[PDB]
Amino acid sequence: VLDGPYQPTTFNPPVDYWMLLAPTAAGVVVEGTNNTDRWLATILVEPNVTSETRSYTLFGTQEQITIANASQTQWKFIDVVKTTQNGSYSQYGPLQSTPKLYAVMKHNGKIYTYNGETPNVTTKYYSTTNYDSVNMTAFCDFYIIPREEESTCTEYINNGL
Ligand SMILES: CO[C@]1(C(=O)O)C[C@H](O)[C@@H](NC(=O)CO)[C@H]([C@H](O)[C@H](O)CO)O1
Repeated sequence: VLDGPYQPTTFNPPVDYWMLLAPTAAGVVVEGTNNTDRWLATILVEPNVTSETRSYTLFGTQEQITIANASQTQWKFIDVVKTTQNGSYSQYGPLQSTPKLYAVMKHNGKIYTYNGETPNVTTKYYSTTNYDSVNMTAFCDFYIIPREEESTCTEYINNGL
């Protein structure tokens, strides 16, 4: 019944569907923009990292970002966001994860991602103009899950495939 895995690509996902991402290596997991007031890129950070500046390619250009992960044993998924073309990148609420899975959804004028610490995750959102036409670039294999089945996606985030 599980819909995937799909290979890395750029496409325009339907609204009200979770794109469940299964990265294997540290680094950029997925990116999305409306080209006007919202840019979002999720970075997967290794367990146990003291504050350091790193370089990432985001939307095809090199960017310097200060990263940390206080967890000894858990991964850290960080959404790096800007709200204008030339604006600086900011970080908001992470997901600390054992299973190494993440998800993103276009819903109700916003982009939603998962949040908190496995195995007790929640969701968070970012208001996004023209939310429905946002193209997403996946840099790893992914699956597609309807919002109606959100509880299944939440189980995967919490517990793995
Ligand atoms: C304007 O308010 C909001 C938004 O509706 O967007 C509320 C939302 O909870 C918040 N999300 C979080 O803090 C997620 O951790 C979001 C966020 O600060 C900005 O979108 C960042 O650019 O701002």
